[PDB]
Amino acid sequence: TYKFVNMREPSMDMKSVTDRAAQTLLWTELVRGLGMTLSYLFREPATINYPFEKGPLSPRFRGEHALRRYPSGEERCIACKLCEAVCPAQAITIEAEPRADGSRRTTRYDIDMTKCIYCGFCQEACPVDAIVEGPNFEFSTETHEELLYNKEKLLNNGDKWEAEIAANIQADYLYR
Amino acid sequence: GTSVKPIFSRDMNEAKRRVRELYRAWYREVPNTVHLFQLDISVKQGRDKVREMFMKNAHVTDPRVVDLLVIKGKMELEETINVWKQRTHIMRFFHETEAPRPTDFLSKFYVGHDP
Amino acid sequence: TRPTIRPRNDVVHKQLSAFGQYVAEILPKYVQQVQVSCFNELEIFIHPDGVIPVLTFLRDHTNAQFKSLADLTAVDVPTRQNRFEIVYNLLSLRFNSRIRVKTYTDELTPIESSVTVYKAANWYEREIWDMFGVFFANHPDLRRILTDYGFEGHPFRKDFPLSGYVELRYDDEVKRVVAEPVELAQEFRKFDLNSPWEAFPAYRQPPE
Amino acid sequence: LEAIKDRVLYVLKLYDKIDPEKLSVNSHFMKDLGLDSLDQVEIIMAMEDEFGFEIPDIDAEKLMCPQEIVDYIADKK
Amino acid sequence: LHHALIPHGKGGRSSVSGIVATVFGATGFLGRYVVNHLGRMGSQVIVPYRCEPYDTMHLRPMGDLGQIIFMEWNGKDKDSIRKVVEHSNVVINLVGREWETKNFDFEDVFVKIPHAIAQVSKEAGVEKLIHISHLNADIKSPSRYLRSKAVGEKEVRAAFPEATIIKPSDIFGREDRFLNYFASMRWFGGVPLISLGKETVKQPVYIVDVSKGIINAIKDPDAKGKTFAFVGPNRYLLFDLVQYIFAVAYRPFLPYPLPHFAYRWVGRLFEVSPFEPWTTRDKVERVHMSDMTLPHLPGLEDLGIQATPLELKAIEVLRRHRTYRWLTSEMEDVKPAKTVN
Amino acid sequence: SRGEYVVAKLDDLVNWARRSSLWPMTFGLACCAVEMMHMAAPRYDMDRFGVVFRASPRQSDVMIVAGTLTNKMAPALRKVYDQMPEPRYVVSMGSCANGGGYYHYSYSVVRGCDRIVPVDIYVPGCPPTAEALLYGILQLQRKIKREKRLRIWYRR
Amino acid sequence: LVSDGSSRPYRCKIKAPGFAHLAGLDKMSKGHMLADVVAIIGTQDIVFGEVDR
Ligand SMILES: CCCCCCCCCCCCCCCCC[C@@H](O)O[C@H](CO[C@H](O)CCCCCCCCCCCCCCC)COP(=O)(O)OCC[N+](C)(C)C
Ligand SMILES: NC(=O)C1=CN([C@@H]2O[C@H](COP(=O)(O)OP(=O)(O)OC[C@H]3O[C@@H](n4cnc5c(N)ncnc54)[C@H](OP(=O)(O)O)[C@@H]3O)[C@@H](O)[C@H]2O)C=CC1
Ligand SMILES: *P(=O)(O)OCC(C)(C)[C@H](O)C(=O)NCCC(=O)NCCSC(=O)CCCCCCCCCCCCC
Ligand code: SF4
Ligand code: SF4
Ligand code: SF4
Repeated sequence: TYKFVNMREPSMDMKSVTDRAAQTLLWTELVRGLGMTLSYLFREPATINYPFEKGPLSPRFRGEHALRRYPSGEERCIACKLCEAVCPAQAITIEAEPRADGSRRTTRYDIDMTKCIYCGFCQEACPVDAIVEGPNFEFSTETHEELLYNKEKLLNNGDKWEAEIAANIQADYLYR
Repeated sequence: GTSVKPIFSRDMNEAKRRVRELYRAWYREVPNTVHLFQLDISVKQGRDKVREMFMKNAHVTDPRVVDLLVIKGKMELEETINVWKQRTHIMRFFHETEAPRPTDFLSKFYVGHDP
Repeated sequence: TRPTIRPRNDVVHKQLSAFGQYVAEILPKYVQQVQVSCFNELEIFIHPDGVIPVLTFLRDHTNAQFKSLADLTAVDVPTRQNRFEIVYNLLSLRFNSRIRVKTYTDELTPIESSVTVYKAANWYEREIWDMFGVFFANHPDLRRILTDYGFEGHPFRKDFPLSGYVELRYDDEVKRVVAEPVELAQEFRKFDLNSPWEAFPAYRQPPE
Repeated sequence: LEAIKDRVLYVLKLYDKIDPEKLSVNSHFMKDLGLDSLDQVEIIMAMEDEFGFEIPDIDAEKLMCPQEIVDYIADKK
Repeated sequence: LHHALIPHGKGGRSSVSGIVATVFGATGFLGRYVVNHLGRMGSQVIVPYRCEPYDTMHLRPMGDLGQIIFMEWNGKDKDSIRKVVEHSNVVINLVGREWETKNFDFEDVFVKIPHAIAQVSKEAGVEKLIHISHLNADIKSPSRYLRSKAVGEKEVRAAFPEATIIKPSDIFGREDRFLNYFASMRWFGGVPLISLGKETVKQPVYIVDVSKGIINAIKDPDAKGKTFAFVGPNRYLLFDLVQYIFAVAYRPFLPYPLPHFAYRWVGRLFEVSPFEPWTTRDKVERVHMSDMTLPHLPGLEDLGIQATPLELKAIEVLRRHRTYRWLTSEMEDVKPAKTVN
Repeated sequence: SRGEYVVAKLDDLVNWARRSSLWPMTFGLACCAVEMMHMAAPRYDMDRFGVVFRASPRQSDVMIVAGTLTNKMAPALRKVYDQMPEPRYVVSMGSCANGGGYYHYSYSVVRGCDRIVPVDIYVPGCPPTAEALLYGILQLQRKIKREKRLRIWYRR
Repeated sequence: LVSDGSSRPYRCKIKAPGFAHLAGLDKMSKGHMLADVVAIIGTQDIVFGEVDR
């Protein structure tokens, strides 16, 4: 079905003609606009007092990346390069070798945060929940190089935000 | 196909005629390009660059390729006349910020693995 | 029922096949081939010099009122003698249908401009020229539309590198932006993702 | 026509690739002077600069000698 | 060589040139040009600065990621000098003021600081040291600037015997002093000249040529302990040079002779400015002084650079000084000045 | 010292006005510009901080390079940055403006606006939230506070 | 979308509605002024991400 947005015609009776003439001479719709603006003036603003008040977020939020650990302290990543393969922007670089104890562990794990699109495919493709996109988003830097993370920086982020990341994963892991 | 569809100009004589017409159009435009863009080059330098750009395709012996080249040359000229370009592109024609690339075998051997 | 399998539409398939036969009978001079894909999309492969007559017929004929030019693009296949494949997608509002018309051309062969049939062909053919190097004969204003001013090469060709040949930066010595040969801090990493096991028996080709 | 001749010779002598010592009213551009198509085109454009009138391309190709140039200009006044 | 210092690439922005250069006084005219050339080549550049970090902003886009490093330094701090020259195999010295502030004088900027940089660089094991001096550096020169230049050159050679000492004549460019100083005399009515500028001969050198020579001296293996003189291809009288400058700027030229003592007093008046002075007595002395001729010293042709004549790059500097009436006038519109060769 | 005290207080006074009176240029590219609009929206009102958009680059103090910078656009961005008078600051927003973003290996994309203009602040995201950009603006303000121009001049 | 049987699309042409509208902008601005052109652009509702791709 369909409907007409502008197809009406005004009645030409004397009362309607005089009403339209009064609206033309006495700016009735302009006064209506003024009244609406005044109403909004007397309403309460929606502005939050940042940074003392923070906007709402969800456990699924994608923020700064992190590399997690098992509760024993061992790194979760097994150098399977699934995140590197699935990364749309090719922002992940991985190089691995057998560790001193023979574990399959990375020696280089770099993420370029100026190349990443924060799409979250890396945490979807991880079969051990090693790489995650944490909740932090206030990590703006004064220099370009500070946004070229490596394994040490990502492990530091994981250790720094482990509690919140673990809580969010517990809250949202039944939808995954 | 033996009977290739001609863009225009048929044989190479009309293609050469179009080449000369485009060369005249470019030649009469260099003073205006220098004046409007406020280039620091000489008018002689601009004419020499137009001549060089024309001469780098002097080995073409196909009328269709020549017609496409003159079409693209007219496109480039109409970009310059309407000041659609900036001084950036006009100077990009000159490669003013490149180091002189070595061309002798010994220098190429010294600098790197480039053939 | 099969919940995971898209249902077929035999009615639409038959209607499209009948209309393809109709147009092939009407225009034998240009129509080289007619196909109907199994998801009900009609395709017509015509000779390149029949673009104007075929489009005019499909636009003005009472039984084929394809008033709207939905799309116009090209596909580059280097392994063919005529690499470029010009594709026209047309929409018929009166009969609530869509059609596709495909022609072929190479680097040096012009394709007649279809701006006298549809006006959107102006910018669509400008984009085709800018991105593939296909020249359209009677174009009112044929010039680059998307690439940079003075850009060399046609980016969407299969043989044009992903990062191109030049890159831009601001040079303080000359107080202007300059274009210099491309040089990447990290090279794009080429992945070989194809599995060596055949996926679809239905599309197997004769070994020849 | 002597005025036209001296004007044409003055234009020719200003061209860098033209050798004034071997330059003469009968010197051919392609053979005697060893020029090419673009040099002749530039000479024709310079001639248009001096006399201030249009030279068609088909006419421009029939001006391979200074004598031919002055004859063409005289016929065109 | 260390495996990290082996050149790689095609000499682009993202290549490795094997040069780690600490560029003192990089926050300047010649400094910015040299840093730009190094970064374009693809070298590691350390920029010791004492000014506000805001004034070092233009040097950031001059190199790829991690190639430009900014480290705060103090001129009279050997600890800071060692910190900034610890890991660089080339050290370039371009520090110099044309006036004397309360804390730094010509002795400080041209003798003490260059000597400290040379001595600390020798201890740190820096392979190459380029030191910039002035062509007219005379021990008995009337100018304190040039006297300090000569003394500091001797001190630098004593401290670092394997140095390359470069003596540009008069650098002219966009952010220069020379052409701008001569073209900024419009505001003071006419142009005061000592002896009407008839007794002074100068051959200015192009800034890009100076920077290219400095870069080539680094890559030249047999320029270790040498002294180069960088001068332009043409020598002009001061009157002819200023006349050409005003002709290119399309400003009326009204020169007049001013006696030397009166000009010195005028310079004394202008140097009371706490900010950057417009002119000083030393500047007047240098302008009046004729550029020396040093045939024995090598030059740009010896380093592989063809000197760019003034008549080609004068319009880059002097077009800014024109008005809207003559903004679009072409380079060829002004005849070249009368040279003295 | 009296002079050092005077110049320190004067520098604090000057830096306060520039810190609290930021006038970004009305300049947005691609998707990242929508987050600037949501920052200007009532929820995260930028105007309350002293951040007011102005159209002319002459009357602008900050350029927010928000979105992808292409080769065809780089000369215009450089031109407007040059026409913006000093003191001037640059905040790059999003992966495209920071580095290459989703289009790093593209023939028609500049891998970082810092190849063209000196960048003071980098805001990471795709797109960074309005909160993230507001944090970047506050960080830029704090960076302005630490400038000591009169103190550099006095000890020069 | 054109697929050649592999896991990566062979061809992907994107038809954005704003491309044709912006192409037709010139005709809609006949006999109008600068403010009218501003209004016409607004009513065409152009997003240049989809226009350019
Ligand atoms: C006519 C000539 C010009 C007149 C200029 C003088 C008249 C104006 C006097 C100065 C105006 C007020 C300046 C002081 C502003 C105080 C506001 C207060 O909030 O600022 C605090 C302190 O102000 C500054 O930090 C100190 C510098 C400003 C005062 C400078 C010292 C006095 C200078 C001389 C004043 C008199 C001028 C005499 C010479 C003309 C910290 O603010 P800040 O941390 O940022 O904000 C963070 C965001 N928060 C609030 C949510 C947390
Ligand atoms: N320019 C010319 O015409 C000629 C110059 N030269 C010499 O070339 C060199 C470069 O000259 P130029 O670039 O034109 O001059 P500038 O004044 O423009 O540059 C001087 C540089 O040295 C720094 N500097 C000055 N004083 C000090 C100090 N006390 N402590 C630390 N750093 C300091 C400046 O930094 P900041 O911003 O902090 O002051 C700036 O980076 C100088 O040595 C000069 O004598 C030689 C011949 C001709
Ligand atoms: P004579 O006829 O013997 O010689 C004619 C020439 C020299 C052209 C050849 O011998 C010739 O005819 N060759 C045949 C092939 C051919 O047609 N070559 C010419 C190709 S047309 C061409 O290449 C046009 C290029 C476009 C122009 C470039 C524009 C550059 C402008 C720069 C301006 C600088 C800023 C001011
Ligand atoms: S969020 Fe997406 S773009 Fe970013 S690193 Fe993960 S897979 Fe790559
Ligand atoms: S997907 Fe997970 S386990 Fe695999 S390489 Fe990436 S971070 Fe490591
Ligand atoms: S960084 Fe992401 S959101 Fe921002 S312009 Fe690029 S693609 Fe768009």
